[PDB]
Amino acid sequence: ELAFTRPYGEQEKQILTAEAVEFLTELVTHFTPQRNKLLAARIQQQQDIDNGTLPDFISETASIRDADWKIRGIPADLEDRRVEITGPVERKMVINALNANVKVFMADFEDSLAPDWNKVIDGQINLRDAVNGTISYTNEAGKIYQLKPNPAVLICRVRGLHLPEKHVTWRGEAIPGSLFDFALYFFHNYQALLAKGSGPYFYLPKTQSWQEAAWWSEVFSYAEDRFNLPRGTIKATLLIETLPAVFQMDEILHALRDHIVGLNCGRWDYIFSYIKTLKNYPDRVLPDRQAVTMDKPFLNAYSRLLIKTCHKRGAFAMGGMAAFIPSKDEEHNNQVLNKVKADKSLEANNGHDGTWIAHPGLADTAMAVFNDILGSRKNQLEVMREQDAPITADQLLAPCDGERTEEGMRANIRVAVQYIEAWISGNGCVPIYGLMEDAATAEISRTSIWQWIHHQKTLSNGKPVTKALFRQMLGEEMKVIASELGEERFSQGRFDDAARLMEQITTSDELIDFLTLPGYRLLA
Ligand SMILES: O=C([O-])C(=O)[O-]
Ligand SMILES: [Mg+2]
Ligand SMILES: [Mg+2]
Repeated sequence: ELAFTRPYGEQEKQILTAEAVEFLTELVTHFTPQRNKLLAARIQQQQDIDNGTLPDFISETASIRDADWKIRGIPADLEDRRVEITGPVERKMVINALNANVKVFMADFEDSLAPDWNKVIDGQINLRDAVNGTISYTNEAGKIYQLKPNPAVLICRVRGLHLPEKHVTWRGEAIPGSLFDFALYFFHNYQALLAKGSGPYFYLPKTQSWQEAAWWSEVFSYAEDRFNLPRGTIKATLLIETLPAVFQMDEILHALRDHIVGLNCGRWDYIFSYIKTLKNYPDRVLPDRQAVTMDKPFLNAYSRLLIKTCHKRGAFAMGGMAAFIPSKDEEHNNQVLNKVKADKSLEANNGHDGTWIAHPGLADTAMAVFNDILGSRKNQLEVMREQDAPITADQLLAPCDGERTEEGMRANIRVAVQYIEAWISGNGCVPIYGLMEDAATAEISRTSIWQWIHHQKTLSNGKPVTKALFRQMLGEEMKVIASELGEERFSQGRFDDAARLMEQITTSDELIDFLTLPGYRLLA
Protein backbone atom coordinates (compact mmCIF):
# COMPACT_ATOMS: atom_id res chain seq x y z
CA GLU A 1 0.00 0.00 0.00
CA LEU A 2 0.96 3.65 -0.35
CA ALA A 3 1.73 5.79 2.69
CA PHE A 4 1.03 9.52 2.77
CA THR A 5 3.40 11.52 4.95
CA ARG A 6 1.11 14.55 5.25
CA PRO A 7 -2.38 14.74 6.75
CA TYR A 8 -5.15 15.26 4.19
CA GLY A 9 -6.63 18.74 3.91
CA GLU A 10 -9.55 19.67 1.69
CA GLN A 11 -7.32 19.70 -1.39
CA GLU A 12 -6.01 16.15 -0.81
CA LYS A 13 -9.58 14.99 -0.25
CA GLN A 14 -10.39 16.26 -3.76
CA ILE A 15 -7.36 14.87 -5.58
CA LEU A 16 -6.36 11.84 -3.52
CA THR A 17 -9.77 10.17 -3.59
CA ALA A 18 -9.93 6.51 -2.67
CA GLU A 19 -10.30 5.63 -6.33
CA ALA A 20 -7.46 7.87 -7.49
CA VAL A 21 -5.21 6.36 -4.82
CA GLU A 22 -6.16 2.78 -5.81
CA PHE A 23 -5.23 3.58 -9.46
CA LEU A 24 -1.99 5.31 -8.43
CA THR A 25 -1.10 2.29 -6.29
CA GLU A 26 -1.55 -0.03 -9.28
CA LEU A 27 0.77 2.08 -11.42
CA VAL A 28 3.32 2.35 -8.63
CA THR A 29 3.38 -1.39 -7.92
CA HIS A 30 3.37 -2.40 -11.59
CA PHE A 31 5.96 0.10 -12.85
CA THR A 32 8.25 1.39 -10.07
CA PRO A 33 10.67 -1.58 -10.07
CA GLN A 34 11.19 -1.23 -13.85
CA ARG A 35 11.63 2.51 -13.44
CA ASN A 36 14.38 1.89 -10.88
CA LYS A 37 16.08 -0.59 -13.22
CA LEU A 38 15.96 2.08 -15.95
CA LEU A 39 17.65 4.59 -13.63
CA ALA A 40 20.33 1.95 -12.89
CA ALA A 41 20.87 1.35 -16.60
CA ARG A 42 21.60 5.07 -17.01
CA ILE A 43 24.56 4.73 -14.63
CA GLN A 44 26.17 1.99 -16.69
CA GLN A 45 25.58 3.77 -20.00
CA GLN A 46 27.19 6.97 -18.70
CA GLN A 47 30.16 4.96 -17.34
CA ASP A 48 30.71 3.60 -20.87
CA ILE A 49 30.83 7.18 -22.20
CA ASP A 50 33.08 8.29 -19.30
CA ASN A 51 35.44 5.41 -20.14
CA GLY A 52 35.93 6.68 -23.70
CA THR A 53 33.18 5.39 -26.01
CA LEU A 54 31.29 8.39 -27.39
CA PRO A 55 27.58 8.06 -28.25
CA ASP A 56 26.52 6.90 -31.74
CA PHE A 57 23.52 5.24 -33.38
CA ILE A 58 22.52 1.77 -32.22
CA SER A 59 23.80 -1.17 -34.29
CA GLU A 60 21.15 -3.81 -33.78
CA THR A 61 18.14 -1.60 -34.46
CA ALA A 62 19.26 -0.53 -37.98
CA SER A 63 16.23 -2.36 -39.45
CA ILE A 64 13.83 -0.08 -37.54
CA ARG A 65 15.58 3.06 -38.78
CA ASP A 66 15.69 1.96 -42.41
CA ALA A 67 12.13 0.60 -42.56
CA ASP A 68 9.04 2.55 -43.65
CA TRP A 69 6.47 2.96 -40.87
CA LYS A 70 4.61 5.80 -39.18
CA ILE A 71 3.12 6.63 -35.78
CA ARG A 72 -0.44 5.46 -35.08
CA GLY A 73 -2.16 8.82 -35.43
CA ILE A 74 -2.61 12.45 -34.49
CA PRO A 75 -5.89 13.71 -32.98
CA ALA A 76 -7.67 16.53 -34.81
CA ASP A 77 -6.96 19.04 -32.03
CA LEU A 78 -3.21 18.34 -32.24
CA GLU A 79 -2.96 18.93 -36.04
CA ASP A 80 -2.12 22.62 -35.58
CA ARG A 81 0.42 23.36 -32.85
CA ARG A 82 2.14 26.35 -34.40
CA VAL A 83 2.64 28.00 -31.04
CA GLU A 84 2.48 26.40 -27.57
CA ILE A 85 2.81 28.41 -24.40
CA THR A 86 4.44 26.81 -21.35
CA GLY A 87 3.70 27.75 -17.78
CA PRO A 88 3.54 26.33 -14.27
CA VAL A 89 0.29 24.97 -12.84
CA GLU A 90 -0.61 27.98 -10.67
CA ARG A 91 -4.28 28.95 -10.96
CA LYS A 92 -4.09 32.45 -12.48
CA MET A 93 -1.29 31.29 -14.80
CA VAL A 94 -3.37 28.39 -16.11
CA ILE A 95 -6.22 30.76 -16.99
CA ASN A 96 -3.98 33.32 -18.68
CA ALA A 97 -2.13 30.62 -20.65
CA LEU A 98 -5.31 28.95 -21.86
CA ASN A 99 -6.54 32.41 -22.93
CA ALA A 100 -3.32 33.33 -24.78
CA ASN A 101 -2.88 33.77 -28.54
CA VAL A 102 -1.62 30.23 -29.00
CA LYS A 103 -2.80 26.75 -29.99
CA VAL A 104 -1.68 24.75 -26.93
CA PHE A 105 -0.92 25.35 -23.27
CA MET A 106 1.64 23.01 -21.74
CA ALA A 107 0.91 23.08 -18.03
CA ASP A 108 4.13 22.30 -16.17
CA PHE A 109 4.77 20.10 -13.12
CA GLU A 110 8.39 19.82 -14.20
CA ASP A 111 11.24 22.31 -14.70
CA SER A 112 9.28 25.54 -14.18
CA LEU A 113 7.65 24.25 -10.95
CA ALA A 114 9.35 23.84 -7.54
CA PRO A 115 7.60 20.61 -6.52
CA ASP A 116 6.31 21.58 -3.10
CA TRP A 117 3.52 19.22 -2.04
CA ASN A 118 0.96 22.02 -1.88
CA LYS A 119 1.85 23.24 -5.39
CA VAL A 120 1.63 19.78 -6.96
CA ILE A 121 -1.79 19.13 -5.36
CA ASP A 122 -3.10 22.62 -6.17
CA GLY A 123 -1.83 22.10 -9.71
CA GLN A 124 -3.97 18.99 -10.12
CA ILE A 125 -6.96 20.93 -8.71
CA ASN A 126 -6.34 23.74 -11.20
CA LEU A 127 -6.01 21.49 -14.23
CA ARG A 128 -9.22 19.61 -13.34
CA ASP A 129 -11.08 22.90 -13.03
CA ALA A 130 -9.54 23.95 -16.36
CA VAL A 131 -10.54 20.76 -18.16
CA ASN A 132 -14.06 21.17 -16.71
CA GLY A 133 -14.21 24.73 -18.07
CA THR A 134 -14.97 26.24 -14.64
CA ILE A 135 -11.55 27.45 -13.44
CA SER A 136 -11.68 31.02 -12.13
CA TYR A 137 -9.53 33.30 -10.08
CA THR A 138 -10.13 36.62 -8.37
CA ASN A 139 -7.13 38.57 -7.20
CA GLU A 140 -6.63 41.07 -4.36
CA ALA A 141 -7.98 43.95 -6.50
CA GLY A 142 -11.25 42.09 -7.15
CA LYS A 143 -10.47 41.40 -10.83
CA ILE A 144 -12.03 38.09 -11.90
CA TYR A 145 -10.26 35.80 -14.37
CA GLN A 146 -12.17 33.16 -16.34
CA LEU A 147 -11.68 31.14 -19.49
CA LYS A 148 -12.61 32.94 -22.67
CA PRO A 149 -14.22 31.15 -25.63
CA ASN A 150 -12.07 28.59 -27.42
CA PRO A 151 -9.34 28.00 -24.86
CA ALA A 152 -6.08 26.43 -25.95
CA VAL A 153 -5.61 22.67 -26.05
CA LEU A 154 -4.16 21.40 -22.74
CA ILE A 155 -1.07 19.20 -22.44
CA CYS A 156 0.46 18.17 -19.07
CA ARG A 157 4.24 17.99 -18.55
CA VAL A 158 5.08 15.49 -15.81
CA ARG A 159 8.21 15.24 -13.62
CA GLY A 160 11.08 13.23 -15.08
CA LEU A 161 12.02 9.63 -14.24
CA HIS A 162 14.72 10.61 -11.72
CA LEU A 163 12.42 12.69 -9.47
CA PRO A 164 10.99 11.30 -6.24
CA GLU A 165 7.65 12.31 -4.83
CA LYS A 166 8.66 12.02 -1.17
CA HIS A 167 5.24 12.68 0.37
CA VAL A 168 3.93 9.36 -0.92
CA THR A 169 5.93 6.23 -0.18
CA TRP A 170 5.82 2.59 -1.19
CA ARG A 171 7.97 -0.09 0.46
CA GLY A 172 9.64 2.69 2.49
CA GLU A 173 10.78 4.74 -0.53
CA ALA A 174 9.42 7.81 -2.33
CA ILE A 175 7.29 6.92 -5.34
CA PRO A 176 8.20 8.19 -8.78
CA GLY A 177 7.00 11.75 -9.37
CA SER A 178 6.49 10.83 -13.03
CA LEU A 179 3.79 8.32 -12.00
CA PHE A 180 2.20 10.67 -9.50
CA ASP A 181 1.81 13.51 -12.01
CA PHE A 182 0.69 11.23 -14.85
CA ALA A 183 -1.75 9.18 -12.80
CA LEU A 184 -3.61 12.08 -11.30
CA TYR A 185 -3.92 14.26 -14.42
CA PHE A 186 -5.04 11.23 -16.46
CA PHE A 187 -7.41 9.85 -13.80
CA HIS A 188 -9.18 13.07 -12.95
CA ASN A 189 -9.54 14.33 -16.52
CA TYR A 190 -9.73 11.55 -19.13
CA GLN A 191 -13.53 11.41 -19.12
CA ALA A 192 -14.11 15.13 -19.66
CA LEU A 193 -11.25 15.45 -22.12
CA LEU A 194 -12.62 12.63 -24.25
CA ALA A 195 -16.22 13.87 -23.99
CA LYS A 196 -15.23 17.22 -25.52
CA GLY A 197 -13.29 15.64 -28.39
CA SER A 198 -9.83 16.11 -26.85
CA GLY A 199 -7.77 13.58 -24.94
CA PRO A 200 -5.27 13.06 -22.10
CA TYR A 201 -2.12 14.61 -23.51
CA PHE A 202 1.36 14.70 -21.98
CA TYR A 203 4.79 16.17 -22.46
CA LEU A 204 7.46 13.68 -21.37
CA PRO A 205 10.82 15.12 -20.33
CA LYS A 206 14.44 14.10 -20.13
CA THR A 207 14.16 10.66 -21.83
CA GLN A 208 17.57 9.01 -22.37
CA SER A 209 16.66 5.76 -24.17
CA TRP A 210 14.07 3.95 -26.22
CA GLN A 211 13.61 1.51 -23.32
CA GLU A 212 12.43 4.45 -21.22
CA ALA A 213 9.96 5.27 -24.02
CA ALA A 214 8.83 1.64 -23.96
CA TRP A 215 8.15 1.94 -20.22
CA TRP A 216 5.91 4.93 -20.85
CA SER A 217 4.12 2.94 -23.55
CA GLU A 218 3.47 0.20 -20.96
CA VAL A 219 2.23 2.75 -18.43
CA PHE A 220 -0.10 4.34 -20.99
CA SER A 221 -1.44 0.98 -22.22
CA TYR A 222 -2.13 -0.13 -18.66
CA ALA A 223 -3.97 3.12 -17.94
CA GLU A 224 -6.04 2.88 -21.15
CA ASP A 225 -6.98 -0.74 -20.46
CA ARG A 226 -7.87 -0.04 -16.82
CA PHE A 227 -10.60 2.37 -17.93
CA ASN A 228 -11.47 0.55 -21.14
CA LEU A 229 -10.16 3.22 -23.49
CA PRO A 230 -9.06 2.53 -27.02
CA ARG A 231 -5.35 2.00 -27.58
CA GLY A 232 -3.56 5.29 -28.31
CA THR A 233 -6.09 7.47 -26.48
CA ILE A 234 -3.22 8.89 -24.42
CA LYS A 235 -0.98 11.03 -26.64
CA ALA A 236 2.53 12.16 -25.71
CA THR A 237 4.99 14.64 -27.14
CA LEU A 238 8.50 13.64 -26.06
CA LEU A 239 11.30 16.12 -25.52
CA ILE A 240 14.65 15.20 -27.06
CA GLU A 241 16.66 17.04 -24.52
CA THR A 242 19.44 14.66 -23.53
CA LEU A 243 22.49 13.82 -25.57
CA PRO A 244 21.87 10.05 -25.46
CA ALA A 245 18.34 10.56 -26.78
CA VAL A 246 19.38 12.33 -30.00
CA PHE A 247 20.83 9.00 -31.17
CA GLN A 248 17.65 7.06 -30.43
CA MET A 249 14.89 9.25 -31.87
CA ASP A 250 13.62 6.67 -34.33
CA GLU A 251 13.72 3.89 -31.71
CA ILE A 252 11.88 6.18 -29.29
CA LEU A 253 9.19 6.96 -31.85
CA HIS A 254 8.84 3.26 -32.59
CA ALA A 255 8.68 2.19 -28.92
CA LEU A 256 5.92 4.76 -28.27
CA ARG A 257 4.28 4.51 -31.71
CA ASP A 258 0.71 4.02 -30.40
CA HIS A 259 0.91 7.08 -28.14
CA ILE A 260 3.47 9.49 -29.53
CA VAL A 261 2.52 12.49 -31.74
CA GLY A 262 5.78 14.40 -31.81
CA LEU A 263 9.28 15.06 -30.56
CA ASN A 264 10.46 18.49 -29.30
CA CYS A 265 13.91 20.11 -29.32
CA GLY A 266 14.28 20.92 -25.60
CA ARG A 267 17.43 22.96 -26.32
CA TRP A 268 18.25 23.98 -22.72
CA ASP A 269 18.14 20.52 -21.21
CA TYR A 270 19.98 19.37 -24.30
CA ILE A 271 22.87 21.80 -23.71
CA PHE A 272 22.93 20.85 -20.00
CA SER A 273 23.03 17.19 -21.03
CA TYR A 274 25.81 17.81 -23.59
CA ILE A 275 28.01 19.07 -20.72
CA LYS A 276 27.00 16.30 -18.26
CA THR A 277 27.25 13.48 -20.76
CA LEU A 278 30.64 14.60 -22.12
CA LYS A 279 31.97 15.64 -18.73
CA ASN A 280 35.13 13.54 -19.12
CA TYR A 281 36.16 14.99 -22.52
CA PRO A 282 38.36 18.10 -22.20
CA ASP A 283 37.75 19.10 -25.84
CA ARG A 284 33.95 19.22 -25.40
CA VAL A 285 33.92 22.21 -23.03
CA LEU A 286 31.19 24.72 -23.83
CA PRO A 287 31.78 28.49 -23.69
CA ASP A 288 29.86 31.32 -21.99
CA ARG A 289 26.21 30.31 -21.88
CA GLN A 290 24.92 33.20 -24.04
CA ALA A 291 27.21 32.02 -26.88
CA VAL A 292 25.57 28.58 -27.12
CA THR A 293 22.93 29.39 -29.71
CA MET A 294 20.87 27.24 -32.10
CA ASP A 295 22.86 28.35 -35.18
CA LYS A 296 25.94 26.56 -33.88
CA PRO A 297 26.65 23.43 -35.94
CA PHE A 298 25.95 20.78 -33.30
CA LEU A 299 22.63 22.36 -32.35
CA ASN A 300 21.51 23.03 -35.93
CA ALA A 301 22.31 19.36 -36.72
CA TYR A 302 20.21 18.25 -33.75
CA SER A 303 17.24 20.27 -34.97
CA ARG A 304 17.52 19.23 -38.61
CA LEU A 305 17.87 15.55 -37.65
CA LEU A 306 14.87 15.75 -35.32
CA ILE A 307 12.79 17.41 -38.07
CA LYS A 308 13.68 14.81 -40.72
CA THR A 309 13.22 11.89 -38.34
CA CYS A 310 9.84 13.05 -37.00
CA HIS A 311 8.47 13.80 -40.44
CA LYS A 312 9.61 10.42 -41.81
CA ARG A 313 7.32 8.87 -39.22
CA GLY A 314 4.41 11.30 -39.56
CA ALA A 315 5.17 12.88 -36.18
CA PHE A 316 5.42 16.53 -35.24
CA ALA A 317 8.83 18.20 -34.79
CA MET A 318 8.24 20.89 -32.18
CA GLY A 319 10.68 23.74 -31.61
CA GLY A 320 11.77 25.20 -28.30
CA MET A 321 12.01 28.58 -26.61
CA ALA A 322 14.53 31.42 -26.49
CA ALA A 323 13.93 32.41 -22.82
CA PHE A 324 13.95 36.19 -23.37
CA ILE A 325 11.32 38.05 -21.34
CA PRO A 326 9.46 40.92 -23.03
CA SER A 327 10.41 44.38 -21.73
CA LYS A 328 8.08 47.02 -20.30
CA ASP A 329 10.23 49.55 -22.18
CA GLU A 330 9.06 49.80 -25.81
CA GLU A 331 12.45 50.38 -27.43
CA HIS A 332 14.02 47.55 -25.49
CA ASN A 333 11.03 45.30 -26.16
CA ASN A 334 11.47 45.93 -29.90
CA GLN A 335 14.98 44.49 -29.66
CA VAL A 336 13.68 41.49 -27.68
CA LEU A 337 10.93 40.77 -30.20
CA ASN A 338 13.35 41.10 -33.12
CA LYS A 339 15.65 38.47 -31.61
CA VAL A 340 12.67 36.22 -30.78
CA LYS A 341 11.46 36.66 -34.37
CA ALA A 342 14.90 35.68 -35.66
CA ASP A 343 14.96 32.57 -33.47
CA LYS A 344 11.48 31.50 -34.62
CA SER A 345 12.28 32.19 -38.28
CA LEU A 346 15.20 29.77 -38.07
CA GLU A 347 12.88 27.08 -36.68
CA ALA A 348 10.07 27.69 -39.15
CA ASN A 349 12.44 27.76 -42.16
CA ASN A 350 14.07 24.52 -41.04
CA GLY A 351 10.70 22.73 -40.93
CA HIS A 352 9.58 22.73 -37.28
CA ASP A 353 5.78 22.35 -37.04
CA GLY A 354 5.53 24.87 -34.22
CA THR A 355 7.40 26.51 -31.38
CA TRP A 356 7.31 27.36 -27.70
CA ILE A 357 6.88 30.60 -25.83
CA ALA A 358 6.89 31.18 -22.07
CA HIS A 359 5.17 34.59 -21.94
CA PRO A 360 1.98 35.79 -23.68
CA GLY A 361 3.84 38.94 -24.87
CA LEU A 362 5.76 36.76 -27.31
CA ALA A 363 2.70 35.08 -28.87
CA ASP A 364 2.03 37.62 -31.64
CA THR A 365 5.64 37.50 -32.78
CA ALA A 366 5.81 33.70 -32.79
CA MET A 367 2.38 33.36 -34.44
CA ALA A 368 3.34 35.80 -37.21
CA VAL A 369 6.45 33.84 -38.14
CA PHE A 370 4.58 30.53 -38.25
CA ASN A 371 1.50 32.01 -39.95
CA ASP A 372 3.76 33.35 -42.71
CA ILE A 373 5.57 30.10 -43.37
CA LEU A 374 2.59 27.72 -42.87
CA GLY A 375 0.17 29.70 -45.11
CA SER A 376 -3.01 27.67 -45.66
CA ARG A 377 -1.45 24.59 -44.01
CA LYS A 378 -1.73 23.51 -40.38
CA ASN A 379 1.78 22.12 -39.95
CA GLN A 380 4.93 21.18 -41.89
CA LEU A 381 4.63 17.40 -41.84
CA GLU A 382 5.47 17.24 -45.52
CA VAL A 383 8.95 18.79 -45.07
CA MET A 384 11.34 15.84 -45.30
CA ARG A 385 14.61 17.79 -45.67
CA GLU A 386 15.74 15.58 -48.61
CA GLN A 387 18.34 18.24 -49.43
CA ASP A 388 20.21 17.27 -46.23
CA ALA A 389 23.19 14.92 -46.25
CA PRO A 390 23.25 12.30 -43.48
CA ILE A 391 23.82 13.68 -40.00
CA THR A 392 26.57 11.82 -38.16
CA ALA A 393 27.63 11.34 -34.52
CA ASP A 394 30.75 13.39 -35.18
CA GLN A 395 28.51 16.29 -36.30
CA LEU A 396 26.11 15.98 -33.35
CA LEU A 397 29.04 15.78 -30.90
CA ALA A 398 31.20 18.51 -32.44
CA PRO A 399 33.04 20.51 -29.68
CA CYS A 400 31.69 24.10 -30.13
CA ASP A 401 34.62 26.29 -29.03
CA GLY A 402 34.20 29.89 -27.86
CA GLU A 403 35.28 32.41 -25.22
CA ARG A 404 35.21 31.34 -21.57
CA THR A 405 35.17 34.70 -19.78
CA GLU A 406 35.32 35.87 -16.18
CA GLU A 407 32.08 37.77 -16.80
CA GLY A 408 30.57 34.51 -18.08
CA MET A 409 31.67 32.60 -15.00
CA ARG A 410 30.34 35.26 -12.61
CA ALA A 411 27.04 35.41 -14.50
CA ASN A 412 26.71 31.63 -14.20
CA ILE A 413 27.31 31.87 -10.43
CA ARG A 414 24.72 34.62 -10.06
CA VAL A 415 22.16 32.78 -12.16
CA ALA A 416 22.64 29.40 -10.45
CA VAL A 417 22.58 30.83 -6.92
CA GLN A 418 19.51 32.97 -7.56
CA TYR A 419 17.71 30.09 -9.25
CA ILE A 420 18.49 27.76 -6.31
CA GLU A 421 17.32 30.41 -3.84
CA ALA A 422 14.01 30.79 -5.67
CA TRP A 423 13.49 27.04 -6.12
CA ILE A 424 14.06 26.14 -2.48
CA SER A 425 11.60 28.93 -1.61
CA GLY A 426 8.94 27.32 -3.86
CA ASN A 427 9.49 29.29 -7.10
CA GLY A 428 10.67 27.17 -10.07
CA CYS A 429 10.63 29.89 -12.73
CA VAL A 430 12.06 33.34 -12.20
CA PRO A 431 13.06 36.32 -14.31
CA ILE A 432 16.74 37.16 -13.89
CA TYR A 433 18.52 39.81 -15.98
CA GLY A 434 15.81 39.79 -18.67
CA LEU A 435 15.89 35.99 -19.02
CA MET A 436 13.40 33.35 -17.91
CA GLU A 437 15.34 30.91 -15.71
CA ASP A 438 14.00 27.45 -14.93
CA ALA A 439 15.78 24.29 -13.87
CA ALA A 440 17.43 23.50 -17.24
CA THR A 441 18.84 26.98 -17.86
CA ALA A 442 20.24 27.14 -14.33
CA GLU A 443 21.56 23.60 -14.78
CA ILE A 444 23.67 24.80 -17.71
CA SER A 445 25.10 27.58 -15.55
CA ARG A 446 26.08 25.37 -12.62
CA THR A 447 27.30 22.45 -14.75
CA SER A 448 29.39 24.76 -16.92
CA ILE A 449 31.26 26.08 -13.84
CA TRP A 450 31.91 22.52 -12.69
CA GLN A 451 33.18 21.62 -16.17
CA TRP A 452 35.63 24.51 -16.31
CA ILE A 453 36.97 23.53 -12.85
CA HIS A 454 37.10 19.81 -13.73
CA HIS A 455 39.29 20.33 -16.82
CA GLN A 456 41.31 23.16 -15.26
CA LYS A 457 40.27 25.46 -18.06
CA THR A 458 41.63 28.99 -18.27
CA LEU A 459 39.42 32.03 -18.61
CA SER A 460 40.09 34.33 -21.59
CA ASN A 461 42.05 36.64 -19.23
CA GLY A 462 44.44 33.77 -18.42
CA LYS A 463 43.00 33.02 -14.94
CA PRO A 464 42.96 29.27 -14.25
CA VAL A 465 39.49 28.12 -13.17
CA THR A 466 39.81 26.35 -9.80
CA LYS A 467 37.70 25.52 -6.75
CA ALA A 468 39.52 28.37 -4.95
CA LEU A 469 38.72 30.91 -7.64
CA PHE A 470 35.08 29.81 -7.62
CA ARG A 471 34.79 30.13 -3.83
CA GLN A 472 36.15 33.69 -3.84
CA MET A 473 33.95 34.69 -6.80
CA LEU A 474 30.94 33.12 -5.07
CA GLY A 475 31.29 35.42 -2.04
CA GLU A 476 31.95 38.41 -4.34
CA GLU A 477 28.92 37.68 -6.49
CA MET A 478 26.74 37.26 -3.39
CA LYS A 479 27.60 40.91 -2.63
CA VAL A 480 26.55 41.85 -6.18
CA ILE A 481 23.23 39.99 -5.72
CA ALA A 482 22.62 41.69 -2.34
CA SER A 483 23.29 45.09 -3.94
CA GLU A 484 20.96 44.38 -6.87
CA LEU A 485 18.07 43.05 -4.77
CA GLY A 486 18.37 45.42 -1.80
CA GLU A 487 18.68 44.62 1.89
CA GLU A 488 15.06 43.60 2.49
CA ARG A 489 14.72 41.06 -0.33
CA PHE A 490 18.19 39.60 0.27
CA SER A 491 17.92 39.24 4.06
CA GLN A 492 14.41 37.75 3.94
CA GLY A 493 15.42 35.20 1.28
CA ARG A 494 17.31 31.92 1.43
CA PHE A 495 20.59 33.05 -0.15
CA ASP A 496 22.64 31.54 2.68
CA ASP A 497 21.12 28.09 2.05
CA ALA A 498 21.39 28.57 -1.76
CA ALA A 499 25.08 29.59 -1.63
CA ARG A 500 25.83 26.61 0.60
CA LEU A 501 24.21 24.17 -1.82
CA MET A 502 25.88 25.87 -4.80
CA GLU A 503 29.29 25.59 -3.15
CA GLN A 504 28.69 21.90 -2.31
CA ILE A 505 27.65 20.81 -5.79
CA THR A 506 30.23 22.99 -7.54
CA THR A 507 33.26 21.84 -5.51
CA SER A 508 32.38 18.14 -5.47
CA ASP A 509 34.75 15.98 -7.51
CA GLU A 510 31.77 14.18 -9.05
CA LEU A 511 29.16 15.96 -11.18
CA ILE A 512 25.72 15.63 -9.58
CA ASP A 513 23.12 14.69 -12.22
CA PHE A 514 20.46 17.28 -11.25
CA LEU A 515 20.48 20.25 -8.83
CA THR A 516 16.83 19.41 -8.04
CA LEU A 517 17.86 16.21 -6.24
CA PRO A 518 19.79 17.83 -3.38
CA GLY A 519 17.52 20.86 -3.69
CA TYR A 520 14.45 18.72 -2.86
CA ARG A 521 15.89 18.00 0.61
CA LEU A 522 15.22 21.63 1.48
CA LEU A 523 11.46 21.31 0.62
CA ALA A 524 8.88 20.50 3.35
O1 LIG B 1 12.22 21.86 -21.70
C1 LIG B 1 12.78 22.88 -22.16
O2 LIG B 1 12.19 23.99 -22.23
C2 LIG B 1 14.20 22.77 -22.50
O3 LIG B 1 14.88 21.91 -21.85
O4 LIG B 1 14.69 23.53 -23.36
MG1 LIG C 1 -9.14 31.63 -26.35
MG1 LIG D 1 13.65 20.70 -20.64
